[PDB]
Amino acid sequence: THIWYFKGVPSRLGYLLDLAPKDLEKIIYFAAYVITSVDEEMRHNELSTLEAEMAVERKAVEDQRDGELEARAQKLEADLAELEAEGAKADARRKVRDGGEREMRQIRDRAQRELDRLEDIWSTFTKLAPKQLIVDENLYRELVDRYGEYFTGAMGAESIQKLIENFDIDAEAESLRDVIRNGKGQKKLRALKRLK
Amino acid sequence: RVINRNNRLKRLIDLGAPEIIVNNEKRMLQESVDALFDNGRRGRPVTGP
Amino acid sequence: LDAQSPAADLVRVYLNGIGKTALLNAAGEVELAKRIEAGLYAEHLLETRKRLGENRKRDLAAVVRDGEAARRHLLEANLRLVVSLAKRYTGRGMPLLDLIQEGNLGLIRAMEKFDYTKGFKFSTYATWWIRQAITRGMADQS
Repeated sequence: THIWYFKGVPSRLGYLLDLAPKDLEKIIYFAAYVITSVDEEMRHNELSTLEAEMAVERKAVEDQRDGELEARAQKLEADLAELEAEGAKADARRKVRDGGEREMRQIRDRAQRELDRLEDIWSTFTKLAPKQLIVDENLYRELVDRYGEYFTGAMGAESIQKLIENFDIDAEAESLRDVIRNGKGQKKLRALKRLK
Repeated sequence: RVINRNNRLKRLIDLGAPEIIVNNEKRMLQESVDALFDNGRRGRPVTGP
Repeated sequence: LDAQSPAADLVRVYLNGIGKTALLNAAGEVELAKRIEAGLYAEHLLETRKRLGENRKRDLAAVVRDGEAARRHLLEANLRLVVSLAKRYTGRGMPLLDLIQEGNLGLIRAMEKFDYTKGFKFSTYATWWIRQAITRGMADQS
């Protein structure tokens, strides 16, 4: 990218693309991904089935975690009953109980975190729009391996070229003009500046 | 300074380099060209001895 | 939005990008060297002997995927030491951000010629090439 048209304030690249200068600095130097295009109709139609698959995954992980925790609780109760049978120290029994409770809380929170990741993936996919960012590379690669055939992501000046060649100048200009028609002053100044 | 890095990228593309290093070198090449067109426009300017 | 960032670090940014990668144990190199060598032999057989078995096709694809993952999974830890190797030759008028790229070039050059299952040490073997490569690059500016 030519240095002048993205650094000198006002950065005309930012005004053209409606992107914050910090965002442009990040995307240019390969620090974040951006979306080039999305097949909105295809994802809109496939939302039902994809929700079904996400729910299947969620119920599978929940069932596995619940069964594993139930088995651990049963073995822990058996251990405590054996401690009662062996007549050991009551405080040592409470130490064993506290350790088992710590293990259970740890494992249940691990499953909670994993389901949080699982739902965050869906949340990110649901509202996908062009000119967004995904800083976390783990999140981006997960989105890739899940729905590569449902979105297009890129990084660097190639993404900028892709965005530019998909630009309908006249439609955006007239949209800005009609926004200028309304008297919303705070938005009117931004509309005028971008129109310029 | 520009031509060195352009040739290194040309050499790394056809050797099947991993993604991280080619990304780093592309960033470096972009910074080098930016220094070429206008030095001192960003961060620490390039300076000779 | 008239936003700006300090951007006083770049090499720190790269090392942040690769810093989450864990280190490798003493004999962790062979675990993946065996996989990559088996994958190379498998792909040679595929390019020579083909259409022999349908299950063999999926098995060979799987082992090639294993070899590729191995090639990707033994490179990350070495950057935390290539940066240190480069830092020993800083201040000579050439940015260490320049040194790191040729250091990685030497790294791949050494890794592709590691050994044939022969007992050795990966780290010193890599350094044997990295030092000479970066010093050659530094001298090349003369």
